[PDB]
Amino acid sequence: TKDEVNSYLIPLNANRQNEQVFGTNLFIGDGVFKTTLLGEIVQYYTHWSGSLRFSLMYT
Amino acid sequence: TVASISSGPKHTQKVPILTANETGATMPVLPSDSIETRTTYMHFNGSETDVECFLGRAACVHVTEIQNKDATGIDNHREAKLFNDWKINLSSLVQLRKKLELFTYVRFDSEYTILATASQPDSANYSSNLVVQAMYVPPGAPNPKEWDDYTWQSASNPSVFFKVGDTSRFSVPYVGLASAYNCFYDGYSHDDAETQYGITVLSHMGSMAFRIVNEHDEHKTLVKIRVYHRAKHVEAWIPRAPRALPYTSIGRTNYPKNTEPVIKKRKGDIKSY
Amino acid sequence: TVASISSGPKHTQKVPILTANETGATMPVLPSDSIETRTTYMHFNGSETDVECFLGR
Amino acid sequence: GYSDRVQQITLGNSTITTQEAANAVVCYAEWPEYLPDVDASDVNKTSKPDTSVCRFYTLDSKTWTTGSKGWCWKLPDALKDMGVFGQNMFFHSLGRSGYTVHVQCNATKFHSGCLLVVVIPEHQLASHEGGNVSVKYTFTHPGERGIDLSSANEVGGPVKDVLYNMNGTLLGNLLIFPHQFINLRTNNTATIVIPYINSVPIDSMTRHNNVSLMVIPIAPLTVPTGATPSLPITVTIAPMCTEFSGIRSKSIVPQ
Amino acid sequence: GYSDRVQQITLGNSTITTQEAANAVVCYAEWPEYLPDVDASDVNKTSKPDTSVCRFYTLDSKTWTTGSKGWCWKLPDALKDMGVFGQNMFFHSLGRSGYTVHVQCNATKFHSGCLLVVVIPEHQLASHEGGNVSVKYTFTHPGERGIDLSSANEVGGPVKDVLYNMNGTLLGNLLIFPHQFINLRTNNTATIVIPYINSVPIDSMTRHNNVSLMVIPIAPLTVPTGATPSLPITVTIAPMCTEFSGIRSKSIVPQ
Amino acid sequence: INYYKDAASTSSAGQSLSMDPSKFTEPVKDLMLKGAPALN
Amino acid sequence: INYYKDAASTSSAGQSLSMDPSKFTEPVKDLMLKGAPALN
Amino acid sequence: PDTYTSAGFLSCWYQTSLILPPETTGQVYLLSFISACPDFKLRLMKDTQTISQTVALTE
Ligand SMILES: Cc1cc(CCCCCCCOc2ccc(C3=N[C@@H](C)CO3)cc2)on1
Repeated sequence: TKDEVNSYLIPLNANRQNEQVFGTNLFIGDGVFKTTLLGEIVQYYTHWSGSLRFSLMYT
Repeated sequence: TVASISSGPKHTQKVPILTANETGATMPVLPSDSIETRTTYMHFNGSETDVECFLGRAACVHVTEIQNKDATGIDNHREAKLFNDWKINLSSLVQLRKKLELFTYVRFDSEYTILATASQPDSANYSSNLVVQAMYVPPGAPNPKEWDDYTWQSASNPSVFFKVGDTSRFSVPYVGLASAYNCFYDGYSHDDAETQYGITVLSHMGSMAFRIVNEHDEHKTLVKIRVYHRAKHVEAWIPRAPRALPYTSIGRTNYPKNTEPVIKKRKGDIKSY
Repeated sequence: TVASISSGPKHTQKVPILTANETGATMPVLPSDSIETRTTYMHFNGSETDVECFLGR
Repeated sequence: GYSDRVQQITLGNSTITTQEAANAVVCYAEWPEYLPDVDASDVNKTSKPDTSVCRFYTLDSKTWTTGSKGWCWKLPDALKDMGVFGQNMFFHSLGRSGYTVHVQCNATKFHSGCLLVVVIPEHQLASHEGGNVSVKYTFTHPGERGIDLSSANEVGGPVKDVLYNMNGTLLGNLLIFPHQFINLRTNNTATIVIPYINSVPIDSMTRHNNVSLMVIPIAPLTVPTGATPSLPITVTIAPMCTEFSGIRSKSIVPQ
Repeated sequence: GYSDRVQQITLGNSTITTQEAANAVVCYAEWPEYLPDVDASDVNKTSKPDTSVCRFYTLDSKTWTTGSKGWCWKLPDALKDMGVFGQNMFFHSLGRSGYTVHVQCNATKFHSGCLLVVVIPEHQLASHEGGNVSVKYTFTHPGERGIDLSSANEVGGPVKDVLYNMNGTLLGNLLIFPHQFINLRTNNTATIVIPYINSVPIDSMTRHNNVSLMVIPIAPLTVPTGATPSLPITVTIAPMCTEFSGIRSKSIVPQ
Repeated sequence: INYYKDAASTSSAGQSLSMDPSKFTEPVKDLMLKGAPALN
Repeated sequence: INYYKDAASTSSAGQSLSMDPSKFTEPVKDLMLKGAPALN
Repeated sequence: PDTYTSAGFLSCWYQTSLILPPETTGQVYLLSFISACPDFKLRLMKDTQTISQTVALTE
């Protein structure tokens, strides 16, 4: 509800099976993407095309 | 080039004038296949029927209007025409529209000319030269709320400033997302049960915003903007049947109900001249 | 210029998609490292993202 | 002894023979071909089921009677349910295809009647409401049933007025589109080969139809005396050079 | 720095990475390949959907607990419903395929337990009734669910006794079949590549399963103190070099 | 002489002088010769 | 053609067409090869 | 955000499940990054919705 270091953290629960960790659409100019450097630059242009690289680092 | 060759009497087993139209072809029959002709030359190239020529002259595509007046106490600039805006499009006026829709896909650069003339309806004094600002507000970029918003800074968005009475001219490359612009589109933006049908969904090219830069004088001044569009570097694919009924909407093919017969009825018989 | 090369099935000991981000690098991974791709060309130069262009209006 | 008249088309595991053809049209003089790399954008390798999708599907038959106004099918819609063509269609994000269309109608040397068989690239329909009423999805996705131009206006559906091609243009000028006539006295089939025509290299098969096939009686059917007053018309269509790309979960579409 | 240990398998539009592998087995030292002409009999050209069928399908997960007896899946059955692989399956008369099987089970350095992962060509099951009672169809076509060897005898189903491999042979000798162990202390996955093994060049995919994949706990799962007493096991399988032939109407199979 | 850098800014294009109606007037699969019978 | 004497008076510069993200994307001291293990 | 032009979804699920060692407890987190492949194209510059102002700033 207010910007926090915690919205960068995707939590994981021990022992859950089959279940879903997170979900998002890919509107790179809006939503989660919007404040990232990528999101932030994309917004200076009208059209984009290309591949995106999404990585997850485990802690 | 010969337009007709010389040809004389014929009594053959080779009849070029009998064909079968069911095949879908238009066989290239000439005067000399069925009468006796003399040589004549063409003297002509077909220059002025080139599609570049056909779509290449400026056509009026939009007339809007804005006014210069005291905005003091105006709660909605947009609504007071303190700065109008236009949802760029090329089918709002019909002379050019019928011409483009002779083709299915079209690709070209645009050259815009913008003429702005002023009118002073309410008996007046001295008119101080107004300067119009025309911004390109593509989709995704802040759209102006007051006639003097931060938006008008237009630090990344192309804008032209010219004087009322003058003309502004610049040219924009082909901004389509695909390889050509669709003159027609028998699709939807997604498989939704209620989404709009047509090209409206493909036409997105954003809008263009006009305003006067001048603050207000004692009288009010009406400025009427006319946008002209000229296609340059034209490429057109797949010819279609010309438009017969009147148009009702930007981007749909719809015609009006209880329209009138478009084929002229004979005054007389089939046999009449 | 190719935007993507053609690439087919892989069953290797050489895994380009596992990295250690703690190092500070952004490893240059491409679609063709993890799916089967077909050739495609760029058709584009990146002209309008030059800083001269970005700050030049 | 080859005539323009007799023909055989074998495609996949299915063959068609006509003994009374009138040549065949190849739209814009181009034959279907796969998508070249130089024209490609999506980086995905595509899937080319070949013979399992490139065979002939015969849609259900229509009945030409003296009152018929004409019928209209959209592609790839008409085939949305045919065998593996259809599955592939709902399961990939993008697909592309050309077709061979074979329209059949035989009678006798005493009948008269003439149908126009035409293919219209990007046939955007008009709402009969006028103004800027849209034509809902379901209405432009009739499936194998196609649209029956002599059916009644419905709400959210297109206009079905024949002298206007369902779009504000005159029936008479449809001849600028690849087409062929079936004149009972000459002809008994019509065959058109359709190359893939779009402004993008590959597209969605469900949100956009890229051709409407239209069969329209123009010279009314006239049967011999005390003959039954009607003839069936059958449409058989075969996808050719089909490619699918971007496989996943399987689209869910309205209705 | 290549280890036997880390691996990547990319097949179609799907990729698997393991950081704790124990090499991989290729049945009988042969890698899946298409059907050569010299071996062909049916004259039909076959369909090779390629990347739309040769990708990785992850079946639903199992739960290894201290009481588990083992699970059994049959191929191509287990995949009868996965994406376009499955459609092709029901729609052609004949089909043929090899697979990459990747079984996954991770724990920690305090757990113990060891699973046997084995592929048995032509695993004909036994009826628990004895005599010459048959094993009904449905029972040998469990689909993605597979057979749970610790479930109860059912009527018309197979016997589920583990020391006998469901056929009158001893668990101990299953090691003559291509197999790999998952020993929590070593291993976290098992990967086996299966070439197509049959006495005919191509066969029906619905009346005959050509391998059973079997995962059997052998050294019981032992979790660290006050750990939850169970681990999930996941099976992901990818058809490879698949070919379908004799397309038609679409099989209807019991139940 | 172009005074401007971008191609969109140049004047109108110059006549195709391409002209080939056969894709529209004769898209038949087997070639028809004028003078020979239409249907054999 | 420059009409003016000073360099500041010339038009915009022309595309770097330089482009080398490695100072930003891979400033590591010991070179990392894609495909080889990150940490050995 | 355009519909016609939309790019998909990204989701993440447990394949087997997270397992913590003894003497350990609670949630673990993943950090996630985004960057563009060398593939990428951006065109037709415009103004960002990410910054605006109501009066000129001063010193
Ligand atoms: C200042 C200033 C103002 C501008 C405007 C830039 C031009 C953007 C417009 C791009 C061209 O717009 C269209 C819209 C529709 C169509 C079209 N619709 C179909 C019927 C056919 O073509 C073609 C071009 O640029 N600088």
